[PDB]
Order: sequence, then structure tokens, then C-alpha cells
Amino acid sequence: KRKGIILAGKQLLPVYDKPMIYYPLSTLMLAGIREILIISTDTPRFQQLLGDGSNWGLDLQYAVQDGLAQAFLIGESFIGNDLSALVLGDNLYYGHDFHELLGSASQRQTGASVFAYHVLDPERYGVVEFDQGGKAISLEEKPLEPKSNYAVTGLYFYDQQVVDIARDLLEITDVNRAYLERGQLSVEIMGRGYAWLDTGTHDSLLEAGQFIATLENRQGLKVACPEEIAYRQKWIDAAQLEKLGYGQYLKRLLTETVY
Amino acid sequence: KRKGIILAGGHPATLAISKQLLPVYDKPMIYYPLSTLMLAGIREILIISTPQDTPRFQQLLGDGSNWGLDLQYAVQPSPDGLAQAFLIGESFIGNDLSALVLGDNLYYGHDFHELLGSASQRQTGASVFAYHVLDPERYGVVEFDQGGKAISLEEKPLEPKSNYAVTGLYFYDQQVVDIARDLKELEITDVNRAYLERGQLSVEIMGRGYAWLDTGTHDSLLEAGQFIATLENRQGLKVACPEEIAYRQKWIDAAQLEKLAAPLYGQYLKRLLTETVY
Amino acid sequence: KRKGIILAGSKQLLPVYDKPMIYYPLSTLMLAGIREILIISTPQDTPRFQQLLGDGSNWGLDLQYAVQPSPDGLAQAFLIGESFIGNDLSALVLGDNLYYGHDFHELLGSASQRQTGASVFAYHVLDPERYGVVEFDGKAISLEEKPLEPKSNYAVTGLYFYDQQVVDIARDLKLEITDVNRAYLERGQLSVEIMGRGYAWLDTGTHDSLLEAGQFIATLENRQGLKVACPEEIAYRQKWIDAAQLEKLAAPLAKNGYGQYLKRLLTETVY
Amino acid sequence: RKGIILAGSKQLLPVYDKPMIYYPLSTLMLAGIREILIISTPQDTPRFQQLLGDGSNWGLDLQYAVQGLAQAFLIGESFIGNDLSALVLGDNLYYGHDFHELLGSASQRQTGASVFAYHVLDPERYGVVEFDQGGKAISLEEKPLEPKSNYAVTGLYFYDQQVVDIARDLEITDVNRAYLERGQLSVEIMGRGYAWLDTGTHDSLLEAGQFIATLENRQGLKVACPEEIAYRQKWIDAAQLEKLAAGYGQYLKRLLTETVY
Ligand SMILES: CNCCCNc1c(N(C)S(=O)(=O)c2ccccc2)c(=O)[nH]c(=O)n1Cc1ccc(Br)cc1
Ligand SMILES: CNCCCNc1c(N(C)S(=O)(=O)c2ccccc2)c(=O)[nH]c(=O)n1Cc1ccc(Br)cc1
Ligand SMILES: CNCCCNc1c(N(C)S(=O)(=O)c2ccccc2)c(=O)[nH]c(=O)n1Cc1ccc(Br)cc1
Ligand SMILES: CNCCCNc1c(N(C)S(=O)(=O)c2ccccc2)c(=O)[nH]c(=O)n1Cc1ccc(Br)cc1
Ligand SMILES: [Cl-]
Ligand SMILES: [Cl-]
Ligand SMILES: [Cl-]
Ligand SMILES: [Cl-]
Ligand SMILES: [Cl-]
Ligand SMILES: [Cl-]
Ligand SMILES: [Cl-]
Ligand SMILES: [Cl-]
Repeated sequence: KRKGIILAGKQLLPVYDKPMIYYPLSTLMLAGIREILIISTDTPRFQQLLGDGSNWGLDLQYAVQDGLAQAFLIGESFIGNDLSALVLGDNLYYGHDFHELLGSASQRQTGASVFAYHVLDPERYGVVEFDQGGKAISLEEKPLEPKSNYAVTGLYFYDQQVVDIARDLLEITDVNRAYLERGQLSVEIMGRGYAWLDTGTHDSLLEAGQFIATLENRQGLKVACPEEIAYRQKWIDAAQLEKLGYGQYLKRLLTETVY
Repeated sequence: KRKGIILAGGHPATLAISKQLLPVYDKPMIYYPLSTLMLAGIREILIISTPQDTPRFQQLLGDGSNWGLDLQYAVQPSPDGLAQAFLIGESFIGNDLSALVLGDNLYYGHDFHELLGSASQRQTGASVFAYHVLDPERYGVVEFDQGGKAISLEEKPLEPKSNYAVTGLYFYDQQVVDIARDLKELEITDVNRAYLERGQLSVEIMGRGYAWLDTGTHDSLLEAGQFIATLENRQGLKVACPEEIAYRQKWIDAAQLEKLAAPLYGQYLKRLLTETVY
Repeated sequence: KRKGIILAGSKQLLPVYDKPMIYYPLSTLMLAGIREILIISTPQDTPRFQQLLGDGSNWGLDLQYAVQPSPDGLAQAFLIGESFIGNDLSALVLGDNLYYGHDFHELLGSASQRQTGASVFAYHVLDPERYGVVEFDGKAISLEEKPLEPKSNYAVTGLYFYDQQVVDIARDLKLEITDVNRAYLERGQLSVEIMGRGYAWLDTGTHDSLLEAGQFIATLENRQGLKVACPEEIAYRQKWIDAAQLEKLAAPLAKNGYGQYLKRLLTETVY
Repeated sequence: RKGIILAGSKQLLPVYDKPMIYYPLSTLMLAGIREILIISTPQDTPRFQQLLGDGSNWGLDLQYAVQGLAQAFLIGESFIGNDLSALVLGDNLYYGHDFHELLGSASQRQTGASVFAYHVLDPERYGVVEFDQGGKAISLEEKPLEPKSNYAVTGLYFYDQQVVDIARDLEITDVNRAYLERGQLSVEIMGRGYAWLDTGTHDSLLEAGQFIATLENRQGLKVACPEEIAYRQKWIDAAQLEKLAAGYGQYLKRLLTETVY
């Protein structure tokens, strides 16, 4: 059992054709996570949008929020004794093998898993330094002189240790460094063939919109449609999808094989 | 040995410069299919184009020895079909395995090196890629049975059997030249159907996680440009930079990259010498 | 008579969305009523423009061609085109500039109809250091070529209207267009008209701006069902070519959206 | 002249750097209108109230009412009273040189109605206006199957004291035809040099966003910033702009210390 947390501290704005929250929600769903806590300021508006999630075969809970690590304190009782995963509300991911990348991370039963991605702008993120042999040797939160161009993405997989590490503090980078110092941090490369886009500024929200529109209008498939992912995980049956351009798309999913 | 062919066929936007010489954002369109053949490990490449455009590719790309490639050039007298590439490049292909790419196609995704590697390493039959599109009527369409086996190909069908379009990327064994010779426009789809009829066609799915973009219209060239710019300005890495791929294949050494970087894109090539990229 | 010069120092043969970049500055000179135009470019690019545009008689224009041996400055255009200009009023446009807005015919008309001094356009930009910057007291008091500390955010556009003085001013320079314009300013014969924020003046000179310019034109054109800076349209509306000539020009492009567009111009009133 | 914005949520979505409602709001403000009624759904009316307030921060008087497009004159009948009126739709964006003067001219007629005709690829989606050989408007059709022209009537309407009673007796096109039938409809051409964009679909909202970003990042000026328009109309002084300003804040500060023509 692994439980999910989305921290939305903007995430109700659409990226092209659906609310921004649908991307991190879809990401946790693709990783096989069904029990998800949405932490925000906005909490009632997410409740109004997403409900308890039983329409999508999910169990959605809500909590209200001083730092990203604070999510483990707020969701401590939600996490209980289970493995956890944390996603940030303003990140979207796209690529081939993304189901498998998440699967591998979510299936480790010990330590923590994070993803390093080559960016132009590493100073804006957690930066991970590698030695000559490609081993992760240091983490720095928004460094003035980055040790590498490899930014840690807003996607984190944690074992039962995280709550107690967070308690002894609030930077997510300190949590991740505590695992690294114990030799229990897995840093997987997210290859340049994957797209990890910021949706956090006026410019990047626009770029992300154009990016999704180009893929979707080319393929005739949607990126990060939660009802599709639910259906393909077999968390909802054809009857439930039937009940649930977006409506037309869901109908098409019942009458087409997509590989 | 597998040998590569890039077919760059043929207003008023393109009256001063053929389509595959137009830039997609920051580099000439030909750099994408060129980079694709290079990523598949192909170094000996024939560029077929119009009598007018062949000299301009020669002027842009040279013999390719700067990038550790062997580039040759041939002309297509008139646009009498895509299969005509095997007739024109028959002597270039000889008795070797071959690969055909179309000049106006752009590919991007994780495991693309591995997808190409697998196809290029088969020593028999033909390998093509099926991609889910909104607009299947514009392409070769591949129909699948309940067990996911390919059962038919149709060139630009009025009523497509599926949404799975065959991409502009083709891997062929020694049979292709003789199959092409016996065809009666000469369609690549007829070549592929001849393999399918012999049970020697491998149709690999190119997953929705890969981007296969058209660069063939004013609208799609613009979309493709915005797509590459977004990735490149996010990553600080280039898509389909031939000098990078050459360097990473170890077809050129750091000394050769330095020389190529000096006169120029140039700043980017210099950065490649002083950074580990996984 | 006012004679036009397009300096394209290749970039101006690249398309902005649906037509070659040169069609924008060409259309701009045409909208200003200029029919006799000299296209100055490199020895390599001059033949390619000749191949694209011809003598221009298809569009009721008289196009001539000259070469710039090496890129020794923008003012060099008046030395190269000295004989082409002769004793006539002149206009200079740069090959990588795109203009769009309401009253652009009237803005150009007014400038082209002055029979004395020089007329330039000041446009509020985020990035003034990249251009000639004009300082105001609303009277223009100074010009600086790509200043490190700009006196204002008002950039001088790539669009210049000159009287018979320009050739002799250019002859005595040591070669910046800004020095030419300052020589007029020093004589109190420089007219600096504001190009309002309601007009779009876009750079097409980098990978990023060429893309932005492309998206900009596509959005207008697909919204309106009208083209921006289509030379055959402007020629037809100036009555430099008749319906018969437009029909002939449309026929061979019949295949595509551009031929179809020219045919539509014969059977529709557009205000 | 009193203004009505009908926003029938979509008009709270941003076009690049500001809420969509800021464009039609800025349009009424540029036309010199300070008293504006925002009509929306029972659900969205409170959200506009929360965003915009009574508008006194921007030297405006903003009122709110809840909800065909002609129904706006019935709902805002008491708001309009005996005054001239102007109606804008919540999902339309306008840009061009002389837009202050185009609006000024329309807003300054003291009789009949003024609308704007714009050449579009897609006339069937709008009110279509037909012209005779002499450029006179001879007919209006609401979303015709066979459009008589490519000239769409924009979401921008100027009305005299007659409109409430015409509406009482529900398509905006019928209201406009009633004026046309009385020979009291002025149809001004909005030239191709102006941009009139739809922000009503996923595709057009994206296009509109890219369009505004390109202009704004080129000029270092904002399109349809209400605080700027208020300041330039002298409805608020430098002191009030300073308070409101305390990238968008930085922009308002810049407006106090720069001459912009
Ligand atoms: C062929 N396997 C790869 C799946 C394609 N991958 C899918 C993606 N991606 C393109 S993704 O993976 O990059 C992604 C997922 C969530 C958010 C953002 C991106 C998607 O958006 N939706 C979808 O249904 N699948 C198929 C799918 C989903 C779940 C199951 Br279970 C099975 C299929
Ligand atoms: C093995 N790392 C994953 C590959 C990343 N893949 C790379 C891509 N891609 C994003 S791609 O593969 O999608 C692609 C390649 C050619 C044309 C179009 C797309 C690219 O453009 N350039 C590059 O150098 N590589 C690394 C690379 C190249 C060659 C070698 Br050999 C090793 C690395
Ligand atoms: C009728 N006055 C409005 C002009 C609309 N203006 C036009 C523009 N503009 C949008 S523009 O003016 O901004 C412009 C012109 C050239 C290059 C770049 C922009 C245009 O591109 N094409 C066109 O035919 N006209 C009509 C037209 C042209 C010439 C004559 Br003569 C008559 C009509
Ligand atoms: C010559 N100046 C006319 C307007 C310039 N143009 C302005 C525009 N435009 C670009 S616009 O006019 O196309 C427009 C306005 C509102 C909504 C949509 C578009 C604008 O957005 N804001 C602004 O302050 N002005 C100056 C300004 C405004 C008010 C006064 Br009063 C004075 C100056
Ligand atoms: Cl981190
Ligand atoms: Cl990769
Ligand atoms: Cl095929
Ligand atoms: Cl995939
Ligand atoms: Cl100057
Ligand atoms: Cl203006
Ligand atoms: Cl109407
Ligand atoms: Cl106009």
C-alpha cells in the first residue's frame, strides 16, 4: 500500500483543456496510487472540483496548510504506517516508459526515490551533484552556484521513515539529504526524452498549454485525463465510464483499442 | 552494415528554399531525419532530392566527414512515388540492409535510441512504426486483429480501418530493391504490403509517450517549432543536433568537436565537451 | 516620385508563417505607394531574390538589384543605390522587420508625402539597447546607436523616409543609419512620428522572434480570412495590376491556399 | 453613458497575465464609461465581486446582477434608467491603433445604435451584416447557414434610450435589426489592422494568450490593464496608483515615472 499527497500551495487554472491538478493527480494514478490527500490553502474549491474521487475509483481526502516538508506533518495521520508519494501541484510530466519509471520507484519498499532532470535553470530547484561514476554525492536547495544542471523534479517516493525525518526539522531538500546521508536515496535520471514542464509562471503556463495542445491534436489522445487512467487501471468499469469534446473522448475510449 | 536514405521531395513560402532546408526553430529540418538515422547507428546515408535542391543539401552537409559520416547525393527526376528511392539508390544499397526516412518528419521521446537500435539490429524482413493520430487518412494506415497482429495496410484510405498511421521511418532487408522493381505512383505502402503478405513485416507501436510531428504545412511547421523551442529552452539541451549525436556515438573525438565549434550553436558544442549528460 | 530600398544583409528568404520574409518590407514600401524598389543583398543572396521576385512587372513594380560586397553598415545602402536614387526622394526598409496596424497606410502616406527632411518612427519597446534610441524633452533632442544606458524606451524602427540630402550626408560619414538621422536632427529636419502601442512592430531576426512573428501572423490570418503583407493583393488594391493580371498570377498557385486567396480577392468587397 | 459586461468560469480565466474580464472592462473604460453593471450566473457573480469590488480603487462604480443576450437590458433596466448604454461580451478581446477614437466616436452619438463589422473566416458563428454596392448595411442575420458576407458584428454595442423598450417587445441581432429598420443603426468597419480575438474555446484562449504575450514582451507595455487606463483618464491620481501598486506592481510603479505616447 502506497498513499499519495498533492501539495497545491494556480492548480485550478487549466493547462489547455483540463485543470492543472489533473496532471499531478494522473501521475499518482499512473503510479497505482488510489488513496490521495490534497493539501492546499482553495481546499473547498478542490473538494467542489474532485469530490471524494469514488467516481474515478479513488479515495480523495483534503487538508489545509512554511515549506514543502510541512506536508508530512499535516498528512502524518493520513500516511499512518504506509509508504508515501509526494507531488507538487504545478508540475506536468510526459514521456514513453513513464508508467514503468513510476512503477519501479513505487515498488521499492525501503528508502526514498527522486528524479534528476537536466534543466537550463538549475538554481530554481533542488540540485543533485554526481561524481565521475554517476553516483549522487550532494543536494543543495536553490544554490547560487549549482554543482550540476540536474534539478530534482517535484515527484518524491518515501518509505515509513519520512514522517519522523520531517518531525526533526522546512525544505523537502533537507528530508531528501537525510535519506542521502543514510545511503537510502535512489536518484533515477529522467532522460531528455521525457518532458518535465513548469506551469508556475504566465510564460511557462502558456508554453505548457501549447505543448499539450500540439500532442493532443496530433494523436487524438488526451494527456493526464484521470477518467482514462482509472479505466485503464480497471478501477472503474465500462458502465461507470459511460455514466461519467471531453464527454465525446470518454465515449471513444470504450470503442477503441489504444496501445 | 545498414545504409540510410533520406528522401527530401518537393508555395510561395518555399519558393526561395525547399521544405527540408527550412528551419524547425533553431536548425534545418533535414537535421531531424539525419539525426534519427545517426541515432540508429547509420553512418553511410544517401540524400535523394530534386535536381534544384540536391546542390543546396551538398552545400549545407558536404560529404559528412566533419560528423564522421559518409554522405552521398542522388536526384529524383520527378515525384513519381516514395518507393522510387530504392530504384535511385539501388547501387548505393548493394547487398546491405537499408533504412528509409522522409525529410519532413520529426521524432522525440525516451527510449528512441533503443526503439531504433532494436529495428536496425533485425537481420530479416521489414520494420515500421504505428502511431495513434487524429488524422489517419493523411498516411499509410495499419489495421490490427483482436490479438494485436497487423492484418492490412491502406495508402491514405477514405475510411481508415484504425487511427494507427505508419510513420515516415522504414527498416528493410536485402529483399526491398527487387520488391520495388516489380511495382507498377510507386507507393511505399505496396512495398510494406509485399513484406506483410510474406509474414516478414514487424509493426512496432510508437507509444503516445513519443512525439511524431508533421513539419509539412505552414501550421505544423509552426507547431513543431514551438514544440522544440519549449523542450530546448527548458532543458538547455538541443533536439536532433547532428554534431552532438556524432560525438556521443564516438564517430568524432573532442578535438574534432572543438574545431567544428570554433567558427560557430557553437557555444552549445563547446558546452558538450565540459559536461556529463545522462 | 519616391524610390524604395530594401537592405537584406539567407534570413529575408525564410518564410514568416505562409510567405517569404521579404514580402513584409516589400508590401510596406508598396502600401506607401512606392513602385520602383532596389533590393541590396550579399553577392550570394542577390541572385536568389532575382529568382523569387523577378523585375516585379507581374506586380506592377520596377524591381532592380545591387550587391553589398561586405556588411560595413546600413548607411552604405545610399552609396550603393546613389545612381538608383538620382535626384528623387527615397525610403529605406530593413529586411527583417514586420509592421501591422490600423492607419498604417495613412502613417506611411503622410511620411512619404513630405517633400523635405527625413521621417522616422519611434516605438516603445522593452529592449531599447538593441536599436537606435530617440530621447524626447515631446520634441526629439538626441539619437544613440545601441546605447548601454538608453535615454528612453523609444526605439527607431527599420523604416526611413529621406529627401535629396541623404546621399551627400552618407558620403561624408566615417557607417551607422543613426549618424545619417542625427545629421538631419542637427539641421532640425528630422520628423520623428510616434508609432503607437496599437501597432505591432516585431523582430524576425532570431529563432525565438521568427517563431513569435509566425504565430502572430497565423492568428490574425486564420481569424480574419485575410492575409498580411500579400504583395499581389496590395498591387491590385493600388490598381497597379487589373483583375485579368491577378487571375493569371492566381492560376498556377490554384493548387494551394495562396492561389485560392488571390481568386477570392476578385469576387469580394473588403473595406 | 452606462456600461454592461455580460459574462454568461471562463471570464475569470487569465489571458496570459490578467483575468479575461480585464479586457472588456478596459474597453468600456477606454470609451470613457465609469458606471458598469457586471451580469453573470448566480455562482460566478460573487467571484467577480471578490475580484473587482465596487471599483472605487480604479475610480469606477461597479454594480452586479445575476441572470439570450438581449435579456441584459431587462436585468439592467433600472441600472440604465434614462441614460445612453453600451454592452460588451465577457469573452472578447480588442487591440489596435485609434481604438480610443473608434470607441469615442460611437460613445459620442446621442441617438440610435452603433455596432462594429469585422472581416472573419468564420462568419456563421456570429451576427452577419450584409452591405450593398455603396457600402450601406442592408440586413442582419443571427448565425446564418449561408452568410451574406464575411463581416461579423463584434461583441461591442452602443445604444440610446430606445434599447430597453425595444428589448421589452431573445437575440441581440433582433435589437440591432429594430434600429436598422428605423434607419438608426450606425455600422462602423473595424479594419483588418485591429485584432478582434475569440477567447471562448481551449484553442482560441491559447492563441489570444500567445498574441498578448508577444505584444507585451515586445513593447514593455500591458494590453487592457485597468489601473493604467484609470490613471490615463485621470480617474485616479499618482497617489492612488502608488497605493494600488504596493511584475504587475512593478509595472504600475513604472507608469508614474515614464512618458508613454
Ligand atoms: C503503453 N504503456 C504506457 C501508457 C501510455 N501513457 C498514458 C499517458 N501518458 C502520455 S504519460 O504516461 O506520459 C502521463 C500519465 C499521467 C500524467 C501525465 C503523463 C496519459 O496521459 N494517459 C494515458 O491513459 N496513458 C495510457 C495508460 C495509462 C495507464 C495505464 Br494502467 C495504461 C495506459
Ligand atoms: C542514451 N541516452 C538516451 C538518449 C537521449 N537522446 C538524445 C536525443 N533525443 C531527445 S532523441 O533520442 O529523442 C532524438 C534523436 C535524434 C533525432 C530526434 C530525436 C537528441 O536529440 N540528442 C541527443 O544527443 N540524445 C542523446 C544521445 C544520442 C546518441 C547517443 Br549514442 C547517446 C545519447
Ligand atoms: C483601406 N485601408 C485599410 C488598409 C488595410 N491594410 C492592409 C494590410 N495591413 C494589415 S497593413 O496595412 O497593416 C500592412 C500592409 C503592408 C505590410 C504590412 C502591414 C495588409 O497586410 N494587406 C492589405 O491588403 N491591406 C489593405 C489595403 C492595402 C492597400 C490599399 Br491601397 C488598400 C487596402
Ligand atoms: C493614443 N492613445 C490611445 C490609447 C492607446 N492604447 C492603450 C491600450 N491599447 C493597446 S488599446 O487602446 O488597443 C485597448 C484598450 C483597452 C482594452 C483593449 C485594448 C491599452 O491596453 N492600454 C492603454 O493604457 N492604452 C493607452 C491609453 C489608454 C487610455 C487613455 Br485616456 C490614454 C492612453
Ligand atoms: Cl531535493
Ligand atoms: Cl531519454
Ligand atoms: Cl505503409
Ligand atoms: Cl508510451
Ligand atoms: Cl536612428
Ligand atoms: Cl496606439
Ligand atoms: Cl447583430
Ligand atoms: Cl485597417
